[PDB]
Amino acid sequence: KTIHDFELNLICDFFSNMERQGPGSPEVTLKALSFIDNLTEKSLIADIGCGTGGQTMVLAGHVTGQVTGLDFLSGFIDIFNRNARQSGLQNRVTGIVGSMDDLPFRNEELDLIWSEGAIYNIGFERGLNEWRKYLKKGGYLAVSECSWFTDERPAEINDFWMDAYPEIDTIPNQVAKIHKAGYLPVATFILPENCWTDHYFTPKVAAQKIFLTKYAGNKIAEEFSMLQSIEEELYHKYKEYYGYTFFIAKKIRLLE
Ligand SMILES: C[S@@+](CC[C@H](N)C(=O)[O-])C[C@H]1O[C@@H](n2cnc3c(N)ncnc32)[C@H](O)[C@@H]1O
Repeated sequence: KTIHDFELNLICDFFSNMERQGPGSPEVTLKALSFIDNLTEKSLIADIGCGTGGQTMVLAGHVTGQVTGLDFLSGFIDIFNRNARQSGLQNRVTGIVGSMDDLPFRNEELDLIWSEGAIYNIGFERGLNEWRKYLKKGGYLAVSECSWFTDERPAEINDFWMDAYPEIDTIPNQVAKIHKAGYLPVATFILPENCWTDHYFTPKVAAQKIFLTKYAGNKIAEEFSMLQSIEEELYHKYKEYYGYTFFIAKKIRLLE
C-alpha cells in the first residue's frame, strides 16, 4: 500500500534476472570457504540473505553437508529452489522464506552461517551479536560487509553512505567488532574490484535493459533504475575509498 511495497516488487523483478544480487565472485566465495576447517557430511550450514542463491550454489558444490538459504523475498527463494531443483541438489540444498532479525534455527544448531552482501540489512554488529547463539561452539560466521578503506573521504561519498547505511566502518574497526562480539577473526580479506564490475555492475546492465523494457513508462520503475545508475557511477568515482570485506570468524568461549 506504499511505494515501498510496490518497490519490493520492482527490486525482485530487476534482480531476478541476475545470477548474483551483490558484489562477489565464485573465487571469493571459495576463498572464504578455504578458511573453514570444521566441516563434514553432517554439518548444517545456513546462508542468510541468500538472494537467488548464486553464492549458495557455489558453496553447496564444495561442501558435503546440508545448506539452507534464507531470504525475505519469496520471489528470490522461488528462484533459489528452482535452481537447486535444476542441479538435482534438493537432498542437501533448500531455500526458505524468513527474516534475519528473527531466524528460525535452534540454539547451537549450525556449524556455519554464511551471508554475502546482506548483513547490512540488520547491521554488522547486530548480526554478529544476534546470530551467535545459533552457532555450535567453535562454529563459523562468514560474512561480507561494506567497508571504508580510509579514515577521511570526500563529502559526496560520505554523505551517500551516511544516508544508505551509516554503519559502514573501517576494516580495523570491523575486526575489533568481530573480536568484541566473541569471535576469533580467523580470516579477513577485501574483495577485488572485479567482484563489483565484472560480476555485478556489468551483468546489471543486461538486467536493467530487460527491466526497463518491461516497466517502460512506469514512474517508480524509472526512478529505481536511475538510483541503480547512480550506485555504479559512485563506485567508479570513489572505489579507492570503499569496498566489501569478507570476515570469517570462529565462535570461541575464550572471547565470551
Ligand atoms: C545485495 S543482496 C545479495 C544477495 C546474495 N547474498 C548475493 O550475495 O548475491 C541482499 C539480500 O538480502 C535480502 N534481505 C533484506 N532484508 C532481509 C531480512 N530482514 N531478512 C532476510 N533477507 C533479507 C534481500 O532480499 C537480498 O536477497
